[PDB]
This record gives sequence, C-alpha cells and structure tokens, in this order.
Amino acid sequence: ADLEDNMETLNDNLKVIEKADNAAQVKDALTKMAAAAADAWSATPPKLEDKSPDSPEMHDFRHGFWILIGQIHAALHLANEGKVKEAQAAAEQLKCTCNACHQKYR
Amino acid sequence: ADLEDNMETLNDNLKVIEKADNAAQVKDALTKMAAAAADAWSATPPKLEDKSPDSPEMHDFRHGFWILIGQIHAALHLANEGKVKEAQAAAEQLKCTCNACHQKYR
Amino acid sequence: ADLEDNMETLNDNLKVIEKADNAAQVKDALTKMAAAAADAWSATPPKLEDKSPDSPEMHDFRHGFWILIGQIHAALHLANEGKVKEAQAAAEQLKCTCNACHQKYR
Amino acid sequence: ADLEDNMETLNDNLKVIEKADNAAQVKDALTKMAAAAADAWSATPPKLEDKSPDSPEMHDFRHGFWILIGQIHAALHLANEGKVKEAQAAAEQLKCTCNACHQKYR
Ligand code: HEC
Ligand code: HEC
Ligand code: HEC
Ligand code: HEC
Ligand SMILES: [Ca+2]
Ligand SMILES: [Ca+2]
Ligand SMILES: [Ca+2]
Ligand SMILES: [Ca+2]
Ligand SMILES: [Zn+2]
Ligand SMILES: [Zn+2]
Ligand SMILES: [Zn+2]
Ligand SMILES: [Zn+2]
Repeated sequence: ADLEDNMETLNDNLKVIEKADNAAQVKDALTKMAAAAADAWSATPPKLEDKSPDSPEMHDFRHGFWILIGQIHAALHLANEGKVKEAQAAAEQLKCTCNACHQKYR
Repeated sequence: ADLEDNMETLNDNLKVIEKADNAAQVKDALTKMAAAAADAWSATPPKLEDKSPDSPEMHDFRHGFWILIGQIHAALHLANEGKVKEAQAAAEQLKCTCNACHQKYR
Repeated sequence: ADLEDNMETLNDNLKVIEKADNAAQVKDALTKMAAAAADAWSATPPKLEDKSPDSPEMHDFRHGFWILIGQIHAALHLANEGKVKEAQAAAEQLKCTCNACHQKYR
Repeated sequence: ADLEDNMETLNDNLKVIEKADNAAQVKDALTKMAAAAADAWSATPPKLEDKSPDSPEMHDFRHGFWILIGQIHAALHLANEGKVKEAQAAAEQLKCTCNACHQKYR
C-alpha cells in the first residue's frame, strides 16, 4: 500500500494495543503493524526522492524499518507466550523508533 | 491456518527463492514465508499436544519461529537493498533452523 | 572459559541486575552476561558430546545462545537509553531461554 | 574506551576478517568487533555534543550500534556453525551500517 496509509495502520494499531484487554486483540494488532512496517520498508519518503536508491540515506531509512519490525516481533514473542502486559509494554517502548526516524525523514 | 498448511507455504516459497530471477520475485516469497511463520508461531505440534502451553517445550518450540522470522527479515533486508544473490544465499542458510526444529518436534 | 563457569557468570549477573539500583550496575552486569553467552556459544554440552559438530542438535544448542545474546542486547538497548527499570524487566523475561535450553540439554 | 579507539578496533578487525584463512581467525575478529561496538554504544559523537542524551538524534545514534551488533552476531552464528566463507560475506555486508551512520554523524 501507500506510505501514509502504512503509517496510519501503525499508529492506529499502536493505540489498539494500549487500550487492548485480552491476548487476541494485542496479537492481532501487532500482526497488522508487522505487515504495514514490511510494506513501508520498500517506499521512498518525500524528503528523499532526490537521492539514489542505493544511497546511505536510503539504506538508513530502510534500516529504520528493519529495527521496528524486529521490535514488533519481539513483542509478538511475548504475546505468544501469554505475557500480554509485557507485550503491551514492549509496544510502548517501540516509540524510540517511530521518533528517531521521524526526526530525520518526516 | 493449519500448521501443516503453514509448513507447505514455507517449503513452496523457499523453492521459489532458489529458482527466482528478479528481486521482486525473491521479495514476494520471503514476505509470504514471514506471514506463514508468524501464523505457525501459535500452533501446537502433535508431538507436544500433551505438554502445557507454558512448558519449556512449547517455549522452545515458539522460539524456533522467532529465530526463523528474524532470519527471513534479515534476508528481506538484503532484498530491499537490491542484493538478490545475497538474499538468495540468506534463504539457503536458514535451513539450519528448519532442520533443527524438525529433529526435535516433527 | 569453561561452560559451567559461563553459566555461573550468567546466573550471578542475573541476580546482580535484580538487586541493582543505578544504570551502571545493570549495564555492566548485562555486558558480563553477553561475554559469557558468547563464550558458551562454542562449547559442547555433556549430553551432546556423542553427536557430530554439524548435527541438528548442535545447531539447535548454538541457536539457543544466539537467541539469548539478542535478548541481552535488547536489554542493553533499553539500559543505554536510560530505561533502567525496563531493562531489569527484560532481564527477567530472559528466563524463558535459560529454561527452554536447560530442559533439552542440561 | 574512546569512540575513536572503538572505531579503530572495528576497522582493524574488519580487515582481518577479509584476509583471514581459518574459522578461529574470523571468530576472534568478530568477537572483538562486538565488544568495541558495545563500548561505542554509550559514547556521544562530536556532532551531537549539543543534543540532549534523550533526544531522538541520540536514540537514532544508539540504534546504529544495536543493528550493527545484531549483524556481527549473525555473522558469528555462521562462524560457529563452521561456515567461514559465509561469515566473511556477512562481515562484508554490514558495511551498509557503517556507511549509513557515518553519513549522518561522522
Ligand atoms: C519449529 C519451530 C519448526 C520450524 C522452524 C520449521 N518447521 Fe517445518 N514443521 C514443523 C512441524 C511440527 C511439522 C510437522 C507438523 C505436523 O502436523 O506433522 C513440520 C512440517 C513440515 C513439512 C511437512 C508438511 C506436510 O505437508 O506434511 C514441511 C515441508 C516443512 N515443515 C518445511 C519447513 C521449512 C522449509 C522450514 C524452514 C523454512 C520449516 N519447516 C521450519 C515445525 C517447524
Ligand atoms: C554510528 C552508529 C556508527 C557506526 C554504526 C559506525 N561508526 Fe565509525 N564512526 C562513528 C563516528 C561518530 C565516528 C567519528 C568519531 C569522532 O570522534 O570523530 C566514526 C569514525 C570512524 C573511523 C575513524 C576513526 C579515526 O581514527 O579517526 C573509522 C575507521 C570507522 N569509524 C570505522 C567504522 C566501521 C568499520 C564501522 C562498521 C563496522 C563503523 N565505523 C560503524 C560512528 C559510527
Ligand atoms: C522510518 C524508518 C519510519 C519509521 C520507523 C516510522 N515512520 Fe512514521 N513516517 C515516516 C515518514 C517518512 C512519514 C511521512 C510520509 C509522508 O508521506 O509524508 C511518516 C508519517 C507518519 C505519521 C503522519 C502521517 C500523516 O498522514 O500525517 C504518523 C502518525 C506516523 N508516521 C506514525 C508512526 C509510528 C506510530 C511509528 C512507530 C510505530 C512510525 N510512524 C515509524 C517514516 C517512519
Ligand atoms: C543453551 C542454549 C543454554 C542456555 C541458553 C542457558 N544454559 Fe544454563 N546451562 C546449559 C548447560 C548445557 C548446562 C550444564 C553444563 C554442564 O557442564 O553440566 C547449564 C548449566 C547451568 C547452571 C548450573 C551449573 C552448575 O554448575 O550446576 C545454571 C545455574 C545455569 N546454567 C544458568 C543459566 C541461566 C541463568 C541462563 C539464562 C540466562 C542459562 N543458564 C542459559 C545450557 C544453557
Ligand atoms: Ca495432511
Ligand atoms: Ca501435506
Ligand atoms: Ca585522533
Ligand atoms: Ca585515529
Ligand atoms: Zn530504542
Ligand atoms: Zn543456524
Ligand atoms: Zn521466550
Ligand atoms: Zn543494510
């Protein structure tokens, strides 16, 4: 899909997890975030369309999604062990990424 | 879906990656493998039907999918940087995780 | 060093982190655990000395340390951001690994 | 140690890995690179002396070492399975992380 669409999914499902109650809501939100993150991974942001597909900036932008995807799956690891509260905490801690990448490329 | 269905999707797209020609081909297979692996993550294999869901055996079973998905996303990292031959070798290498879990639980 | 020595380091520093107060104690304990885990990674446990260096069992044993090392560094990630309490939680959650691997190879 | 000292250790052992012949050689270099990277993790680069330690810029700076150490341990995974040529190619590939952080903060 489209990069701003992916970011909406990321942000909505982030708030679903905060308000979630059971383990199925959390696990399904995290699944949607993973899918969106993997979709964004191949997009070119506005402020980088001038640079080369193989530039260090583009590499760095993609690395931001690699990191986020790992964190989302580390949260899925916890939720699939039944530790729903610890998975919600991990989803909160994810924030350091959405903000590091925004500061540079949003 | 079924654990067996997930395993069929993993096996099929592994073969696709070994025969692919273009990066978009390798990229779509890895993406399907990641989803199948995430869905398999929650399953109980027959050999463990009797164990408690919080036993170490189920913990260890789920860890296999966590390591597998991490390897799939590392291959996706190479694919999305354009390095298709490297992604294909990455897909080849992750058969150590397939074989390790099969020896234990298949 | 020696595998039982590494396990002592792992277990001691695990309890240092629980009792820790500031961010330097936690970060230094986690550093020692990482070093021990990386040292154990190349050892052969008692109950596996019969099998081949390249057997799926040996692969699986090493994968256990790869996983643990990642978790320790995910905890270092948090401690280096100043989130000492969240790093202590992550060190607690590490437990699913020490127990999954013990159940199989200890 | 100094950030500059850590960078020198990283650079030196990268060269060692490209010229190595035996697995023990590749394994010791990666191990030294992992320690240098963990020690660099806490440093402040000159370009960021003015930013707050909890700014997104420092978060992003520290994330670079987290991704780098993950890549180093993935190469160590191959090395400890005996696949030295694969570990050497893994070391080669992680220069994307070197170049990405240098473009931003060196
Ligand atoms: C545990 C963590 C596993 C990992 C990692 C992989 N597989 Fe697997 N696989 C697993 C089980 C328990 C089973 C048996 C399920 C059952 O109900 O019997 C399987 C089975 C397969 C099969 C057989 C499928 C069939 O139609 O009968 C295949 C072809 C297969 N697995 C492939 C496969 C690949 C390619 C993997 C890595 C990419 C892999 N599996 C990992 C458990 C686990
Ligand atoms: C940030 C996350 C970095 C990563 C990843 C890597 N490096 Fe780096 N490096 C970084 C900085 C801020 C600096 C400058 C430090 C300063 O005080 O000026 C450097 C510098 C180097 C150097 C120069 C060393 C010197 O003696 O002047 C080298 C040779 C170097 N870096 C190598 C290197 C390699 C091989 C890396 C990946 C394996 C790598 N760096 C990653 C910040 C970051
Ligand atoms: C790069 C590595 C990013 C990461 C990680 C995250 N986001 Fe982001 N996001 C990024 C860009 C380049 C943009 C702008 C794209 C554009 O077309 O302008 C965004 C945008 C958003 C927005 C605003 C979207 C809007 O229509 O206003 C939000 C609310 C947002 N992103 C949320 C978000 C969250 C919660 C993240 C962490 C889970 C996250 N993003 C990560 C680049 C990157
Ligand atoms: C394999 C992947 C392991 C992981 C992960 C952890 N441990 Fe372990 N441990 C392992 C083995 C094969 C052994 C026995 C080795 C032997 O020579 O007999 C151990 C041993 C221990 C012990 C007891 C040591 C003793 O002298 O009695 C403890 C207390 C211990 N290990 C702790 C520990 C912790 C806290 C771990 C997680 C952080 C952990 N181990 C992981 C194999 C593996
Ligand atoms: Ca069948
Ligand atoms: Ca079948
Ligand atoms: Ca100097
Ligand atoms: Ca110098
Ligand atoms: Zn962070
Ligand atoms: Zn392996
Ligand atoms: Zn676990
Ligand atoms: Zn890269």
